[PDB]
Amino acid sequence: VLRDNIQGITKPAIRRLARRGGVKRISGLIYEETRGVLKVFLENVIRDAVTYTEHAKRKTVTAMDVVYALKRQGRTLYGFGG
Amino acid sequence: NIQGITKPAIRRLARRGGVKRISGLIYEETRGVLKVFLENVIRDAVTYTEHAKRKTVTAMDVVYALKRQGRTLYGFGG
Amino acid sequence: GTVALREIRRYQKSTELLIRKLPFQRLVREIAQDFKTDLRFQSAAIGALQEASEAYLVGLFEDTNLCAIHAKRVTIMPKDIQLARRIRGER
Amino acid sequence: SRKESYSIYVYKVLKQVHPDTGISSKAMGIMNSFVNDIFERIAGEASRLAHYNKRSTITSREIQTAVRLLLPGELAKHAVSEGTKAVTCYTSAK
Amino acid sequence: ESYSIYVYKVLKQVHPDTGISSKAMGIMNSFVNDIFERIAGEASRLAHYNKRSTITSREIQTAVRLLLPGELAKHAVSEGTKAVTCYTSA
Amino acid sequence: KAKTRSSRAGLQFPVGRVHRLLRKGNYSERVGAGAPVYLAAVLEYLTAEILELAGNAARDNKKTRIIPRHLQLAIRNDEELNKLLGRVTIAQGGVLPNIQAVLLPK
Amino acid sequence: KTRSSRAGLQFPVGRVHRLLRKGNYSERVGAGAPVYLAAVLEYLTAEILELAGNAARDNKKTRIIPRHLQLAIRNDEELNKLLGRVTIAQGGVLPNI
DNA sequence: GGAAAACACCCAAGACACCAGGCACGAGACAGAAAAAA
DNA sequence: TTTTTTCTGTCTCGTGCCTGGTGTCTTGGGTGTTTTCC
Repeated sequence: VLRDNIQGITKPAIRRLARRGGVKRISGLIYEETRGVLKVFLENVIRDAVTYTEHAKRKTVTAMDVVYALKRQGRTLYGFGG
Repeated sequence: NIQGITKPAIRRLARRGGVKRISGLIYEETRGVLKVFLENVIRDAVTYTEHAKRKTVTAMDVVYALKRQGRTLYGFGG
Repeated sequence: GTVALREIRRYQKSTELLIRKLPFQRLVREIAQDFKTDLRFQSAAIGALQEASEAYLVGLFEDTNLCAIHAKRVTIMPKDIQLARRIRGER
Repeated sequence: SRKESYSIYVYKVLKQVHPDTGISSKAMGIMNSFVNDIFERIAGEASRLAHYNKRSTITSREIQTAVRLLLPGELAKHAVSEGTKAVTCYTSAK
Repeated sequence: ESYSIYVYKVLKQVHPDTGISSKAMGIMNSFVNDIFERIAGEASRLAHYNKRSTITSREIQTAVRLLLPGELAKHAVSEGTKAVTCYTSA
Repeated sequence: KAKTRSSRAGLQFPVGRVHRLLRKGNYSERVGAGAPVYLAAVLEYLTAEILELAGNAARDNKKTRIIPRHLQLAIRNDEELNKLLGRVTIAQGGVLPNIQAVLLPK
Repeated sequence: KTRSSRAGLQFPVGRVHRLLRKGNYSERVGAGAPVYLAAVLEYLTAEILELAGNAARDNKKTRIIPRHLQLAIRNDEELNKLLGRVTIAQGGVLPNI
């Protein structure tokens, strides 16, 4: 079982992602909110991906399903098939 | 006739959105963005009509163009 | 302040992923576990999820930086996060 | 020529759920547009999802999965239950 | 199936001395497939609207004007028209 | 007596019409038998929910007429229905009354 | 003998025709539609590869990288307008301070 | 980075339940219209 | 005075039956990809 793993997304990783976006200063409360946003986004993508796997009578999530699912969320991905 | 979108009308439109105070320079900006949006939708409706071999733009072309831009309109035969 | 611009210059020119692979893998498996058990995952699916989540977070931080710039500040705050999400249409 | 519509059925279900309430013509147009739009969404999702598995048939499974993909939350679950109820009722008769 | 050979041909047409990575090849394949899907689906949607059962050059042309933006589409339309007459004159 | 498929499944929506529209709406060569029944049931449930909430919202307004205003109220006041019908504009529906807290004077 | 040589194209016209026939869009497909679609695809791919080769040359590189594709797409108004909702894997972000 | 385990996706052969197709009947849906209520 | 429910004529599209092909399903084997562990 896995319990309280979202904290594995470290604070320097969020710092690096913000630096990529051009952010100069970062408040201390940003990290928990960012973790929550990432959890919401991942849940939304994973729900559709697991539904696509369940319909095909498969037991493994493939890359194509994840592409199809993000494209269904308006987040089309190039480079992993389609 | 872009000046036909008069100042009280755009004031009313801002007022429906819950806005309390209006800057004096905002009206030209709203006229510009309304012109841009109308330009895009009118262009798409016109080429839809031209493909349909017709000379009169119907409501279906407008609703089609709007729905193709992710702005689906209910109530006009969609 | 100087090293902030140095970090911006370094990371905006680089292309490798900035989220560490194994914690993200465990996070994906932990989230997917509560929808269905004994789920397997292709490596390419995990990589696609990582790339998409990184792109989304980079875009969100850029829009948040614009919001922070608007309020005559240089530090981003959580209120900028929910402002960007609200305007962008997420709930 | 004529043009089909869902007006009579919408009026029937309204009389089922609210016996003392009528409906205006504009609201009838909105309800017709709503039913048509939902129809196109579910049918297109089912057609795509069927095309993914290299299948030629839209069955109850494809419609059920499309409903789970589109409808957000508990609505999907309720819709799925009633749809299954309808199918077995059809299967129980002939 | 993939579009690797044809992308290689047009690449060596426009840039004989430039190579390409495999990830870029996958990106190109995804791009071509996405654009194909968009144009073909919009052309089918136009065919459904006008109560037509045949996809001809016309609906493809109008789909090209509908999707591609600006000058691009014009040159693309011109290119497609040239291909059609090139097909017709061969 | 040739009984309708709608009466066989206990539905008000036309099973035959959705079957014809699926077969004629260029999706796939062949259409399974249970798909029109399932689709009609889903459409029925959804229209029942929308009309129910709209009739209730009209009932708080002491009206016997359902207008687009009540439909817009019913759609926007329900969280999941607002999520589903996010990107649609209801003609003559108006906007929900919403005034910000700090917008008010002191 | 081939339709590609008759149309002066490098993309396979037969492949586009086969995808249109087995793609469940319409009952019939005219002869001019796959030729037109193949020509549009060839022109677009030539344009984006041209801009990518120019960006790679400016970066003193001999092989095109997804970084170069991301730069070529995002530096072009018409292309990035077309590809606004596309995120390129291993593309990074455009340098903007 | 190494080293197994094994689970599960891919592929081939055959069989049949099920969906399209053709066609006749008609009765329920659609428009004309008549009346009621606000 | 006008929006709207109900009655009626009319028609066309749904229902029902038979046929017939075949798409989907099943089974059996195998490699290989992913998980587990140091």
